[PDB]
Amino acid sequence: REIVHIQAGQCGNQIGAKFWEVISDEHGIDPTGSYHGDSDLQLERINVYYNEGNKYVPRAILVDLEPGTMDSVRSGPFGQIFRPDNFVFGQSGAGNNWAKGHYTEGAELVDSVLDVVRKESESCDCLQGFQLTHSLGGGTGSGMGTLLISKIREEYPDRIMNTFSVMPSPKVSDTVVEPYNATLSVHQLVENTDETYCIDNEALYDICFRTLKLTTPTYGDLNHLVSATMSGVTTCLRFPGQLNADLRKLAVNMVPFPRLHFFMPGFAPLTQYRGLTVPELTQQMFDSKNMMAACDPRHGRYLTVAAIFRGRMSMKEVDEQMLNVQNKNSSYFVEWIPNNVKTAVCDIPPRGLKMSATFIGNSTAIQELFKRISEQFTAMFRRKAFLHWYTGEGMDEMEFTEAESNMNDLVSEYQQYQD
Amino acid sequence: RECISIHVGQAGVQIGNACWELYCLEHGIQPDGQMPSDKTIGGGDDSFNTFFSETGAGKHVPRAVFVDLEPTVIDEVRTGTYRQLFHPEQLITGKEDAANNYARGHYTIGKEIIDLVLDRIRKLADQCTGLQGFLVFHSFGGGTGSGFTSLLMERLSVDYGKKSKLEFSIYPAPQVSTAVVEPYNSILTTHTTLEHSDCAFMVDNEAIYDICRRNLDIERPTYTNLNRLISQIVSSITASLRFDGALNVDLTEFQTNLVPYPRIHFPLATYAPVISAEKAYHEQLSVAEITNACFEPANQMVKCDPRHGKYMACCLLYRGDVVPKDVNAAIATIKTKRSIQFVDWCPTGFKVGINYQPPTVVPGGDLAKVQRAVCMLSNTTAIAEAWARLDHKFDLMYAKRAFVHWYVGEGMEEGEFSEAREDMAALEKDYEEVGVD
Amino acid sequence: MEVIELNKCTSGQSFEVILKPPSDPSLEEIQKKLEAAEERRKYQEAELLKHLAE
Amino acid sequence: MYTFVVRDENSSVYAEVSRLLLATGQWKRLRKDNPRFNLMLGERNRLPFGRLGHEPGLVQLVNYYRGADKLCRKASLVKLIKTSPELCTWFPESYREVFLAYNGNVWISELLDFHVIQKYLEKPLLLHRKFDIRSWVLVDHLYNIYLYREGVLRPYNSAEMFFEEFNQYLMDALNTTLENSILLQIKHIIRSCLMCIEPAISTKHLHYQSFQLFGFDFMVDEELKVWLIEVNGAPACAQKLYAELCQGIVDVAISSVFPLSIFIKLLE
Ligand SMILES: COc1cc([C@@H]2c3cc4c(cc3[C@@H](Nc3ccc5[nH]ncc5c3)[C@H]3COC(=O)[C@H]23)OCO4)cc(OC)c1OC
Ligand SMILES: Nc1nc2c(ncn2[C@@H]2O[C@H](COP(=O)(O)OP(=O)(O)OP(=O)(O)O)[C@@H](O)[C@H]2O)c(=O)[nH]1
Ligand SMILES: Nc1ncnc2c1ncn2[C@@H]1O[C@H](COP(=O)(O)OP(=O)(O)CP(=O)(O)O)[C@@H](O)[C@H]1O
Ligand SMILES: Nc1nc2c(ncn2[C@@H]2O[C@H](COP(=O)(O)OP(=O)(O)O)[C@@H](O)[C@H]2O)c(=O)[nH]1
Ligand SMILES: [Ca+2]
Ligand SMILES: [Mg+2]
Ligand SMILES: [Mg+2]
Ligand code: NA
Repeated sequence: REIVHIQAGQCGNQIGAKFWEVISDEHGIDPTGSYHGDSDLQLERINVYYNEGNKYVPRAILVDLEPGTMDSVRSGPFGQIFRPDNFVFGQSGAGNNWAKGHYTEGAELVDSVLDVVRKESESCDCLQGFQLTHSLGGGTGSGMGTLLISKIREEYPDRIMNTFSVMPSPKVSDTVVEPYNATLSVHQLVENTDETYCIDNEALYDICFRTLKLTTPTYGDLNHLVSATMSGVTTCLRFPGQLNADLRKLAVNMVPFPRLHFFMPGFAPLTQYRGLTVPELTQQMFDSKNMMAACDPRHGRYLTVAAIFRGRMSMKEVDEQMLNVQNKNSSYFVEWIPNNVKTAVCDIPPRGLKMSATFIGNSTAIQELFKRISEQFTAMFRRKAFLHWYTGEGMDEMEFTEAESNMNDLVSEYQQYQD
Repeated sequence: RECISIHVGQAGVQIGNACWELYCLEHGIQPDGQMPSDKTIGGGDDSFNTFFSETGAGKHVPRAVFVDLEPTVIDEVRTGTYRQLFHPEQLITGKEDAANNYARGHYTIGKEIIDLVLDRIRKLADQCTGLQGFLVFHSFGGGTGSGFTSLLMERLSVDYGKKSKLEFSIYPAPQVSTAVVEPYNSILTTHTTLEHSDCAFMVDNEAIYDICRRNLDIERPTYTNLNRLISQIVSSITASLRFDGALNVDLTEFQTNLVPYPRIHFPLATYAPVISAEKAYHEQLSVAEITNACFEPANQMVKCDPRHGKYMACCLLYRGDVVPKDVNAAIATIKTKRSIQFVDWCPTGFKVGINYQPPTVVPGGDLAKVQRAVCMLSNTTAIAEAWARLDHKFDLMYAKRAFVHWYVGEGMEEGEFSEAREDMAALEKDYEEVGVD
Repeated sequence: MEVIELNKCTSGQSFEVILKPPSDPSLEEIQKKLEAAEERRKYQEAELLKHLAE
Repeated sequence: MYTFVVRDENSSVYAEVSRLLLATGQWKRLRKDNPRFNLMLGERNRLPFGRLGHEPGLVQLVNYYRGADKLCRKASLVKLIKTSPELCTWFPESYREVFLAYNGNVWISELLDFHVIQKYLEKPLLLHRKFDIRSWVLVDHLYNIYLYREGVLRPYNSAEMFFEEFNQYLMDALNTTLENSILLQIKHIIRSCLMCIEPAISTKHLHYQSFQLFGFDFMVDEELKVWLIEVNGAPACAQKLYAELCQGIVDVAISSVFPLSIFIKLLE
């Protein structure tokens, strides 16, 4: 059950690169690909994200319309570990236009990328599906990313499709036209992804600014929370244990209805030598200020929830905490889905933490995020502002209208069940 | 006469490995399969030959097949101590599991592997001179356990027709790991196998789990604990087939003695005494004591209150130092101080089998060896309580049609949910008619 | 309580105490259902591939 | 903190009890269908017990004893007296054809044309004033019998009074205390019924625990002998006695299981 990782665009390539670094450390793989871990656990499911001179190579394909981002990764610490042939980029760049990526200047490279993917999928003994990282509000990963997803779905319609999509935010914005690109991407994902982890570039900032007390968070700061969250969700897949989660089972248990495949990640300790108590981890995990999506769970209701606790800790005390939360917060849990919350414990703790907790929740509150994006789109789209940059590529206002609508429907759906 | 056991899903396999281990310890067969006690090298018609076969080398091989849609579990058997014991063909693994989906294991993945498993079963049947039936062990929640099992039930009902088949299903427990869609899977597989199953013993992980916390003082029972306790219970039931006895000596005797009506083929099990091996000295419970413990819900494998249900049949199976007089005395005492009521169409009686051989506990297990034990198999309407619960759950999800799509996507149709749910609803009415006055 | 059907053997004994007296589907049909799904499934997959082509 | 779910809105007594639970600052009301309730004011009819006591890491308690309808229902009560060996002079005879075997002969032909046939108490103790002795008895999860101290006594022709006042009349008019004249037989009657049905309804080892308040009707004759009329599974309470009894119910039953005497300990 190999997972073909795929990272596109600047943001996608930056966060994906750290994700590899982090999970390589945890799995005791150094930049050269050799292994030096002290426990076999590390090598027991390493094939989920690595392929083996007894060296593990990440099963990752890097994609970009400009060399710069991919060249930095190559120069990065683990730049060696990434397979050179898996590097796949062009020179045109996407000028931050979904169009330029999903239509004009991506249709070229997309084929090249599908070839590497095909090669990775062939070697895979049992292809679990595909993992993708991108920023819904840019050009290559917003637009070209959703294009590759569609292509991928046609070739591999029996595989799980999961995306770590980085929702753009005014607090951390690059261009006025970022809402437009997000709305188009959102609708692509609604239809061609089974699982999407919404990482709001807003929240991350907040967390950093407020909690972590960082006046001028840089993109690295946000990326650091992102890599941690990533390792979290991916733990059960990487490391063996009682619950050997897989993409399909993950979708089967957390997705009551297809369109509703957007999840609010949460992590604690938000970074330290004082290991938190199992009660502490459990209260922070569900803490809004510890969720990477900028939505209040109290404003909606948890369809489904899944927790993981890495590190040595009392399994019983863990179960007790979870039970308490559910019982004290019964109103925030859908009644129609019995037992909608489940927890799992991994012995290997995150890097540099004695113990942590990762939260994955399909809350109706997630609609807040899409409402924000929809309002922005509406603001500009009501006056057709900046639309010429897309109409120049051959797009049509109607297509903007459609995507706008769909994202509103999705918002409605989350509310329906909320009430 | 021989019993081919079939293990489907993780549970089945797991529990299986356990049952077969206990069987090899009871029957003094070494892990190599070489049984020193056995003097019929590669032959004989002894009682234990019902579940084992003697090779020309003198090794004995269980007459069962371990099969799962994923391999990692059955690979453990292949790499386990009893690895030699089991023949590779007996071990049938696949590439991908049903990912917790009845429809996925029954239709999508069921068809691909159904014939291969039927072939293996058939190779076993051919080696058997007179197959008594098949013992299927599985779990309601998992999608291999439910989907693929129910498909194998229909096939075995067709290919082996007459031969009898006893179930050993694992009712879903929220405390224990469980998928959210497990109530769906449970109803579906129930409905499909309801006519393919001669007698179904359910084991609620919720009950087994608390029993391990309570008697064995285990804070977080692992599957291993739970499976060991279950194996002790299976061994008590399978012991009439594996040893010489007049009670339940063939699979038919279980249905004849315990199942009055085909739909009500689910008998509640209760076992005593469960003692912690960590305790150095344990009070030796009497025949009357163990006998009475059988009438306590804590010692039931499926929580439910028999006081509010009529009995259709009851059988007590003692293992250890137990005499008929003790049993009669305990029965009498308990009857006077117990709220035991049998249906009118049934006589108030208890078929008692006693095996002089004492209970067998695995070395280093958390179960302390006892000098006597009893396991009571009684068909009470109270078991229908466990149906209700599951049913309720289903409903709550099915009203929103939550998680249905997945199944529908596997080719299944939304109507089948209603069919299976009606059938459970009938089965719940039947229980209430037989018992509720 | 009346004990009856008392059988003694080297392995064990059994008896019966009574406190009180009392007052299919054809393989084709199986397979036909399985194949039906197949089709239904296929239909869906086709629809998806056709939406992809559009 | 504690959670409770009120499923019996018509229950006045338990309505007050749930309000007190709210007042404690340690008890909060949940959705009637919310599974994660520590306590349940189940409905008087068709209360679901098969789903109780199966919620992981949750202690569940219910304001009714499963199987207690036998003592409560008038028809089951008579059967219970007659079938039960333990259960009987204090209970007025009640009724097939044996009723005719009629052969004082009042009961409570035309009647048969129009249930149970219990001989009417032709000679009733009159203060000529007929009164009904209402006693409230609560049974916790230990099946300890407790008898609310306060009681209510609810012209005659052959053809609400407090215990204290009634006792005063007994002493002034009959030279006797309510306790020795009537209240001793009440206790014996109560214990007899409850302890008879105790094995059948005991929740000691059951996965859910139970408790329930009962109202017993007693009729005293000219000889000051108490007579059981009916047992009420969901008895109301005197308006004045409501606060004390409900508060007591909360402290003895809700609080013993879920820790945050106006009663007589018949059993303990
Ligand atoms: C938090 O921990 C995780 C849980 C899951 C989901 C999941 C999601 C849920 C849920 C239960 C389950 C659980 N489902 C399951 C599967 C097989 C079973 N067999 N027997 C019981 C049983 C139960 C996981 C075991 O495999 C999965 O992928 C599943 O409840 C509502 O949301 C995936 C993970 O990866 C990202 C994960 O890591 C973080
Ligand atoms: N008692 C016991 N219960 C088990 C065991 N393994 C799994 N379970 C139960 O199994 C249910 C899930 O079914 P599985 O056996 O895991 O599923 P499966 O048959 O492998 O089918 P898949 O879904 O494809 O993996 C849960 O409700 C668990 O409670 C076990 O080894 N012992
Ligand atoms: N055999 C008898 N002799 C004399 N009086 C009787 C009697 N049976 C009943 N009564 C009186 O008639 C009334 C009817 O009895 P019962 O208690 O059944 O009333 P009821 O049907 O309203 C139930 P409850 O009074 O508990 O609400 C009682 O209050 C009692 O005082
Ligand atoms: N968290 C995070 N967000 C980023 C990062 N880089 C860019 N972004 C966001 O990505 C959006 C712009 O997309 P970009 O990376 O430039 O996409 P591209 O056209 O494919 O390169 C902006 O909202 C930034 O907020 C990063 O490294 N980390
Ligand atoms: Ca032999
Ligand atoms: Mg950029
Ligand atoms: Mg499995
Ligand atoms: Na070009």
